[PDB]
Formats: sequence, structure tokens, C-alpha cells
Amino acid sequence: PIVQNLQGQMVHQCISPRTLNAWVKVVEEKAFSPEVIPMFSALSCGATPQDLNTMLNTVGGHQAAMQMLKETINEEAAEWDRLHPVHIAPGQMREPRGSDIAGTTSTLQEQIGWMTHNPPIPVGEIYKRWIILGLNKIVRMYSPTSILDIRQGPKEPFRDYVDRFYKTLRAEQTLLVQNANPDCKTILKALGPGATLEEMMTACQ
Amino acid sequence: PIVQNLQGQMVHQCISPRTLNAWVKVVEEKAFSPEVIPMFSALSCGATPQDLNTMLNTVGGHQAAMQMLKETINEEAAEWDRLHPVHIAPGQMREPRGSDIAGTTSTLQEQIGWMTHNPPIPVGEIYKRWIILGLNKIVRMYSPTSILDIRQGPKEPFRDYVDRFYKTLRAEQTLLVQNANPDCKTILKALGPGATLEEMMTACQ
Amino acid sequence: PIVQNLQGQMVHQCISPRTLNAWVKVVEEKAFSPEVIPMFSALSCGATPQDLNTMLNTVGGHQAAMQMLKETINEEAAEWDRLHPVHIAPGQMREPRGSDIAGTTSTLQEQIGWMTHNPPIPVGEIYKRWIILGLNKIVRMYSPTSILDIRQGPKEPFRDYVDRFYKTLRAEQTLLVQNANPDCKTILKALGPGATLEEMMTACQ
Amino acid sequence: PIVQNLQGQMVHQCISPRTLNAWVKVVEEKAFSPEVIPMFSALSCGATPQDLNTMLNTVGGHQAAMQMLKETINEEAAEWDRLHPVHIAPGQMREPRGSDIAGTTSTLQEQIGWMTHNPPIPVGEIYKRWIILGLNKIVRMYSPTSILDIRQGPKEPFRDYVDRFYKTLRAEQTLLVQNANPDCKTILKALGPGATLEEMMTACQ
Amino acid sequence: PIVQNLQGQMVHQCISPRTLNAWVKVVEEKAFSPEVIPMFSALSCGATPQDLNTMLNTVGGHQAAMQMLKETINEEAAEWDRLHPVHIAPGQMREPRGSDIAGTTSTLQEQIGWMTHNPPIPVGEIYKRWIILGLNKIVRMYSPTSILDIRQGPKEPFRDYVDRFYKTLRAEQTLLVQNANPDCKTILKALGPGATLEEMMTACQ
Amino acid sequence: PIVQNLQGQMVHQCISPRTLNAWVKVVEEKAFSPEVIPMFSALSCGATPQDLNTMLNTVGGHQAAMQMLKETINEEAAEWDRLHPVHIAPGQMREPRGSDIAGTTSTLQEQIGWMTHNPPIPVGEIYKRWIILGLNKIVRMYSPTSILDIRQGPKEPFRDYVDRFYKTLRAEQTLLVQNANPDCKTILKALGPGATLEEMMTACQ
Repeated sequence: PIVQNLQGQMVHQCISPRTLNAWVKVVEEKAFSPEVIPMFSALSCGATPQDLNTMLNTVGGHQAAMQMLKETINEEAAEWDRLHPVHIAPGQMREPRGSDIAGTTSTLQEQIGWMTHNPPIPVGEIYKRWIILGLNKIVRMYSPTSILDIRQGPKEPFRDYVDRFYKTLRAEQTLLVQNANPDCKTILKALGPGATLEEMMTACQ
Repeated sequence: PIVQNLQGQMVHQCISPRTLNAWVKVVEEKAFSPEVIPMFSALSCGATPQDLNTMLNTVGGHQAAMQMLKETINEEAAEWDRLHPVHIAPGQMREPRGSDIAGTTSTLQEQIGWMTHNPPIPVGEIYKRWIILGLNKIVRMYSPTSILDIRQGPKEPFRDYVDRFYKTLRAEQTLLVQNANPDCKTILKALGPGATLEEMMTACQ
Repeated sequence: PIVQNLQGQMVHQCISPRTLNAWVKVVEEKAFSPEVIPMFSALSCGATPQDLNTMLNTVGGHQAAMQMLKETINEEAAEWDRLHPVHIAPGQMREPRGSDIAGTTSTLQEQIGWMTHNPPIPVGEIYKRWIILGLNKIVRMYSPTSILDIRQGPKEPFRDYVDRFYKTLRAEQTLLVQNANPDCKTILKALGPGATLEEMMTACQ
Repeated sequence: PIVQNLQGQMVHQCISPRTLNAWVKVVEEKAFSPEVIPMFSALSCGATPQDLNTMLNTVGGHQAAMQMLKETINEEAAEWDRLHPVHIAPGQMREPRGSDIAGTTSTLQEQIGWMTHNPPIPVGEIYKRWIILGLNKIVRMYSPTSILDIRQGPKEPFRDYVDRFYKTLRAEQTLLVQNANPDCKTILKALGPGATLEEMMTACQ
Repeated sequence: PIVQNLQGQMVHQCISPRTLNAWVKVVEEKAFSPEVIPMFSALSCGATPQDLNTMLNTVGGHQAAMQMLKETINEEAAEWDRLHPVHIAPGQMREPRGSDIAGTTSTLQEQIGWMTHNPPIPVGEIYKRWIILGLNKIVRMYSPTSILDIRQGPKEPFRDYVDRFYKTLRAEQTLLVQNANPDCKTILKALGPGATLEEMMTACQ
Repeated sequence: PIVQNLQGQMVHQCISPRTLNAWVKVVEEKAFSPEVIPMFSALSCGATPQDLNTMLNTVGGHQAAMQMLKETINEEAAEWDRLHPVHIAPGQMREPRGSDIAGTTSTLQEQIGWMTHNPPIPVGEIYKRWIILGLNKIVRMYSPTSILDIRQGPKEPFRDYVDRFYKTLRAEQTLLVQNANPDCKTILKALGPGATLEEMMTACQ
């Protein structure tokens, strides 16, 4: 990644073994549960495009997902090239294409040059946006259940039902009451409109 | 987070994999036992609003709780906007709204700008207060037992009973004697008023 | 905590995840065995009062002990206020009360101000003394056995007996010979006065 | 490796125990699955030739592979010498041969000298290219299955089949439809040409 | 400990959680096997007397050993006072007594003052010598077997016997041949005088 | 070890707990498999003679090997003294003997003095060479099998046989074909001379 040194200047640092392992392990343990995306974003803080590719390429499984991600990246790269056409001057900085932002046709030195320019051309952040767009699509695709099929069991505590409900809603990206069991539904109907989630959960506790 | 470098200036640093993992693991292991809150506060030392959202968003389970937390945050953000209305001057710092403090409508650069200003507009600390307010409500909601139902067993050591008693009191946020078993109750009654906890525990040991 | 940076100035640093985890884990594994106290002292090296409260508050179990600790802290804080009464001058440092030393009525900035003053008002060290006083009382209370009841078994190696003996003496805060078994007692009596522990252990080996 | 210090100058640093262990463990756990190569590249960021040899030499198993790698390295070193023949001037830098790039006939000091020269003679990066060339050949050799033999099972979810398909394609370095089961094949044929992977996976979900 | 900062000056640093845990764990796993002593010495690199006491005091078991260690320390401290008698000048450094070197009657600030003086009064190193003297005595005491009783089994590989032999010799602080089994003894006798250990082990392999 | 600080000067640093543990654990897990030697070399990067002795002395088992290593060290130290005889000038650096290089008769300060001299007298590197010489002898001695006895099983995959073959050759420090099974031998004979290992392994796959 690119970080500020103790002095203050923006310099390249090697991606750490801790970071590399953390990403690999969270994908192994969580697959594409929605919470993997904010973890990816945090683990890739200050990442160059090279670093972002390292993280994606170190994933051993889920190659259907990784291929879908490449499709999304290529679509975003194509849209970049449509909006930002490029025409080199000796010793000068060239303008980045989509494939340069994605790190496939740009060197680490070019990437550092763009990211540490004044003003910065934030190719790491632009690429991370494309990757997260693609990851969101994967999360949605691999979401196993419709919110319509999250219904409270006869003996299921309301809290556990609400956990399943909002877990599903997050993956899928009034109904809470409708999908509740008969006893809690009657209680929730009697609360009236404008009841908070806290008040509903207290009522059915 | 924002930290002091070796020189002395306040600079942004990436949230560490150690910090990220620590928070995820404590939520997995402790759920919303009261001690998770001081751990959250300590792990988010110097956190930007972006960092605070990262920590909250990396939690995979407990989505009922996370939704309740958003409600509390929105209530505090609304109360902020009521007390701090805002009317931009080229190259100047804009005043933060509630949603800017909560990191949903502000950039990392704006957040750094506010937190490192002279004097600082401590948006990280303000947001952390709102989050802890919401987390306290969750701890209280998920507290399984009333202090009224913590009573010493016939063969239960007094120490173990007192541990259950103050554990419950902490989660819920004279009675110790009343809820003691007959033998220890008689001993504690004979000590008289103004007895310390140490003296009570020695007496029933 | 407050530490020296690479330059030399005394600055605040965030309490580390390593430190936080280490303290939580040692309390989980050792409870209030006497060796937990020197570990606490070492883990809280350079700690502010805020840091000390973080460490104590992150403990999930042992709430009887934590309540007893608060009593001791309040007693020491009261004795501080008796010896150090306080009467603010704009932009100047106020004198710390007992509750300021204990971190309940003082801000982190005030704590840093006192600890980095010339000369320093070492509120972290003063509070740590009160905490260790309270922890010693807990260790003593939770010591399961009297030294009078540590007696060498008929087939117990002398070394194992001496380990139990001094383990108990440490928790409780001539008799070694008296509590030895008949065979080793006869050997130890024959050594005469002024025998070292090494010589006694060699004799009964 | 060679890294930038806090000041800014390029200096040698010892390879870390974390890095050493990470590489050894990934080879133990993944053998020559394709994802080991981007991990190698990332773990050897800024590596000298000495560091690269350390990483390769710390591998205990897979000595058939390590011997094949040496053959590839010697072929690349021979091709280097063909394109870059060398003819020493007191206190001056000599030109690197193939075996100097591979670290077998060059000292650490010579390697540092080349890599930190202005302009740099990047012997670490040149050697890493040769190693990755050799590792790719090994990955291909140890790929257990032809893509022709990756066919969807009668009850196999399409997603799991696509994972096997692209996993195999990656190791080996229209057919997706042809190798699908009868039911999904009919669905995929009906989509027509130009269907994305996302659309195919949605269709057979 | 006392270490050199990035600038070059000698400054105090907090003992790390890594160091604390490492020492506790090696004592738990190895007790007083001879190799624990070089580990202690390495883990206490640059240690103040306070740090050395922390390490010794964090040990939970082996209190017979810890009491014997105190006896040795007191003997060395007494011998120090005999050779170095002391007679304070405002703002000046006082001369260390034995108990000051052992950290029981000296403050951390005094210890830092002595260790960073020009020339340094190396109270950490002096105390570490006394501790290692005491630890050697404990290792010797807890050595379970005489070298006289290490004899090669009829079917015991010579290498395994030599491992037991020199392991025992190290703990206890011609005979190798005499204690060998009949078959290897005959082989070793035939080698003649001046045979190296390598040659003996090759001969009986 | 001796490392470059952030400024650039060569300074002594304490051997890390990570390094200490890594070495102990690799010896516990791998004994004297050939790959332990490059790990030793990497873990002892920049090591003083004191550090090298620490690493060797922290090994608890394998005392036959450690005694053989001392013999090799003493032989190299004797050969050093033969080639480098020494004749002290107040405040000046003395010339190192063999036992000074091996760290038994030299202080840490003397070792630092030699290693940071201009030009440096690299006593750490010289000693590390002697140690690795001795470790190679041990690896060879503890190699369990002759390469003559590595023959391909009737149903053994060629790859697994080649792994055993080159593993053995590495420990021991045409035949591949001769030791192959009948079916693969016929295939390898038909390839003719000058076949690469890759081509042989492809042929018998």
C-alpha cells in the first residue's frame, strides 16, 4: 500500500503477511457473507491496484465468483475508457486507462506515480470501487434465501427471528410483523404504527 | 485512526488487521455481555467515523442489534442537527451534520480535516458516544435475568452467588442480603449496618 | 499509555490489542492467583487512569472481586481528598481529586496533562497503587487454604510439598519442618539450625 | 529485502520470521495450487536474490518441483548470459551474470549495490520473474485434471460445477455449456449468445 | 528494558506482552530444563532490575525454586555490600546497594539513572548474573538422574543414548564408552584413543 | 543482532521473542532435515556471536548433535588461530581469536565493536559459517537412507518417487532412471539422452 512515513511523505510499503493471511482466512471462513466486503475494504486500506490484485488472486476457492468479478471489472474499465479517452512525453506521467486502473497493464511505479501525484489520481480507490461493486453482486447472487421465506417459528424467540430477518435483508440488499408468528403478530399489531425495533423486540420478549 | 507520528503531528493510519480481528472475535465470543463495550471503546481509540463503521459493519451476526444501533445513531444524529444547523467557501471546511459525524455522508478526508483542526471538531469521539449509547441499550435488552431472580442456592458458595448478583446488576445497569440463603442471611443480618462487601464475603466464607 | 517517542518527548499512545487480550486472557486462565498482580503491573506500564479502567472493565467474570476493588479505590480516593484538598484559572491545570486519579471525573486530556507536567503529577502510578492494594486483598480473600493445612503426604516428594507450602504462603501473604512427613522431619531435625532451603531440599531428596 | 526507511533512503532489512513462516506454511497447506504463486510474489516484495533463495530453500518437501525449478532458473540464467555478456575496476560495480542474478555467485553486498544503484539494476525482480516462470510450469504439471473431464453432476449445483471448472482452467492455464448437465444445458442453450457468467449462473440457480 | 531509540539515545521501554508471555510459557512447558536459562537471558536483554523481578514474579508455579532463588540473590547482595560499602547530595546519583541492584529498594528512575550513566553502572546485568547463578543451582537440583545411570539399552540406537548422556551431563553441569552396550563398546574400544564424537557415532550407527 | 536504524547507523538490537520461538519450534518440528539450515541462516540475519550462541543454547533436545557442533566449532576456531595469530593499547580494539569469534571469550561490546568497525571485522558471519559447516555434517549424519535404496514402488506415482529421491540426495549432500520401476524405466529409456526432469516426469505421469 501507500502510507505516510514518520516524516510525513507518502511512500510505498509492502503488503504485510498479517494482511495477506487475514484476507485469505476471512474468505475461507465467511465465503461471501455480506460482512466480508467491509473487511475487504478495511484490509485494502491504501492499497495499490497491484495490492488489490494480490488480495483477489491469493483466493484459492470460489473461482466462479472470481470470474464474475473480472466481468464486472472489465465492464467498469470499459465505461472508464468511454468517459476518459487517452491520446508519451519523455519523463512525464501518462493518463491511466481502465486496464491500468485494474493493474493489468500498469507497473507498480506508474501506480505509485498516479496515487502520489499532486493532485492524486487515486487509481487504488477507483479500482477498489469497481471490485466492491462486483463483490456486492456476488453477495447478492450467493444469498440463499428470499426475505419472503424468513418467518418466525412457533417456538422461535423473536430476537432470533429478527436476526435471521435482517441477516437475509443485508445479503439480499410491515413485513417483519407479517412474517412473525401468530402470538407475536397480535402483540405487534396492538402496538400501532411508528413502533421502533427496540419497542417491538421488548413487546415480544 | 488518527495518531501522533514519531515527529509529533496528527496523521491518519490504516486500521490494523489485529484491531479488526480482535473486535470481530470478541463479538463472536462474548456477544453483548457488558464487558464488550469497554473493549469496543479501547479497540476504537483514535477512530475516525469510517473506522467506527468498519468495526460495526464487519460484525456478521446479531443483525437485530445492528439495526437497533442504527435507530439510536439516527436519533442522536437528528438531535445533533436540531442543536447544530448548517447553512461552500472554496477550499474551506464545512460544518458537520449528524450523518457526517456518523460517516455516511462525509469522506475520510473531511473526517481527518475535522479531527485534526485547531481546535479539533472531534467527530470520531462524538460518533463513538452515540454508538456506546446504542450498545448500552442492546446490553440491557439482551440481559437475560432480573436481579430479583438472582438468589443464593442452598449449597452455593457465597462468592459464586455475589458473582452472579453483580454480573446481573452490570447487565441490567440490602437486596444482596435479602436474596442470600437462610444460613448466610442470618450471618449477614448479625453483622449490622455499614458492612462492606469484603466483610460480608468474609463472614459467609 | 504515555510513552517516549523516537524523538524523546512523552506522548499518549493507544492501548494495544495485544495488551488488552493478554490481560483478559490471564484473568480467564489464572483468576486471582498471586502471579496475576505482577502481570497486571507489567501490562499497565505507563498506563493512564483511563487505561487502568479499560483493563479492569474488560474483565467479564469475577464481579464480586471487581465490586470489592471499587470499595478499596473509593477508600484510597477518600484518603487522597483528606490529605489533598482543592479550592479554574483560564487555560491552567487544575489539581486532581481522588475521583480524577481514578479516572471517573477526569478527561484523558487532563490525565495526559498531569502525567506529562514538569514535574509530573503521576496519576497513573498513584491509581495503579490503589488498584494493586485492592487486588492484593482479593488474592488474600480467594486464597483457598491456610498454611497450617499444608502438610507433606506420606509418599509426597519433598519438592512438591515445598511448592505447595510456598504457593500457599504467597497467596496468604520452622513450620516447613513441622508440617513435613515423619521421615523427612527426622532428617530435617538432624540438620540443625540455620539450614538453607537448598540444604533441606537436598537432604530430603 | 530492500525497503524505504522512515527518512526515505533504500536500505536492506532482514527477512522477517513472519514472512519465513508464512511461505513455509502456505506451501505445506496448498502445495502448488495456482494461488500459491501470487502469495509467493507478495511475500517476496522487495526481496533480494538471497531472500528468494532463502524462501525456496526453506521448503522441506516437493524436491522434484524444486529440482525442476532449478532447471528453469538455469535456462533463464543461460539466456541472460547470451543477451548480456560481461568482460574489475577498483571499488566499482561489476555487471551481473545469470548466476549473480540467481544469487549463487553474488554476495548480499553486490545484490544490494545493484538494487540500490541509480538507475537500479533490479536483480531481485529479474530473478523473481524466472522463479515465477518455473513455478507456473510446476502448477501446470501438478494440475490433476483436464478441463475436458470437468462435467456437471446430475444433482450438482451449477455454482459448484462452475467453481470446479474455473479452478481447473486456472491450474491448466462454449465448453462450460457443453460440459453442463442436460437440464442446465437446455436452459443455457435457450439464453442465446453473449450471455454473461452471472446470467448463466442466475438461469441455472 | 533500556534500548537505543531510532535517534541513538538510551531510553526506557515497557516490557512487551510478547516477552512476558514467552517467559511464562517456557517455564510452564520446560520447568527447569537447562535450556530455560539461555532463554531467560535472551528474553531479559536490556532488562532493568524491575523487569527482571517482573519476569520472576509472573511465574505461578515452582515456588520452592523461587524461594531458593531469593536465598541466592540475598547471598550475592550481601557479598556486594561487603565489597561496595556506601556512606544524599541534592539532585545527585546515590551508590547502589545489593537490594537496589535486586530492585527491592530502588525505584525505576534510579535504575534508569544507573544504567544510562556515563560510564554506566550496569545494575540490570549485575542482577541478571545473580539470578542466573541461582537458576543454575535450581537446574542442578532438579536434574533427575546421575550420569552414572545413563547406560545404553541393548536395542537402543547409539544416537539416542548419546542424546540422553549429554542431556544429563548438561543438567548435572571414557564414560560414554564405558556406559555403552556390549556391541557398541567393542566397536568403540577398537577405534582407539582420540576418536571424535562424530567418528564414534558413525562407528556405532 | 546488528541492524540499520531509521537514521542509517548500525546499532545493536535485542534478539526478538519471535525469532527465539521460531528457531526453537523449527528444531522441534524438523530436527535436522536439510531445510532447517537455510531457516537457521535466515533467522540469524545480522546475528552477533552472542545471538548465535543463544539460538544454539536454547535447543533442549539433540545434545549429541550440539556436542558434535562444538567439536566442529573448536576445529574451525583452531584453524582461525593458526592463520590469525595475535600479540592491549588503552581504549583500542583487540584482534579476535577463534574463541572470541565463537563468543565464549568475547563480550557483547567487543563483538559490536568488531562488527561495526570500518572496515567491519564480521565475527557474526565468520561464526555463522563455522556453525553451518557443523550443521551440514549433522544433517548428513542423521540422513536415514542411501540414495541407492530409493527405488520406485510398483504402484508408486513417479512424482512421489522423484520427491523421495531428491529429498534423500539433499540430505546425503542416470540413477533416477535405474532406480525407477520397470514400466517407467522403459518409458525413460525410450526418451534418450539429454531429457530434462520435466520431460521425464511428463513421460511417466
